[PDB]
Amino acid sequence: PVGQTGQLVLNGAQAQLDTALALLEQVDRPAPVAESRTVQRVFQLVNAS
Amino acid sequence: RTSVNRAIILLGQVDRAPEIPIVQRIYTVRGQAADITALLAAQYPTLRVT
Repeated sequence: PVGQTGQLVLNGAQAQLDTALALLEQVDRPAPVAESRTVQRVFQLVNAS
Repeated sequence: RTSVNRAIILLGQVDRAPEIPIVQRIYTVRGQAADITALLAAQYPTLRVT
């Protein structure tokens, strides 16, 4: 690893290299996002106060 | 059986491998310097990073 920078220097034979890159293409996707802990709604009342 | 032993000890002196002219350069790290020191110590492992 190049520190904690999300880069990764990996260094091996080309057979291993073109296999690991095909796997990593499959099982590696960005993490999901949290939704939120707070939401707002606005109601325009018509009859009540 | 004896001249051989004397030839070998002498032959080590007369026969030597060509030497490697170690060169020096100064690098100005951009980013952290602890991580790029560890990198250059797991990758090219005889570089004498000071």
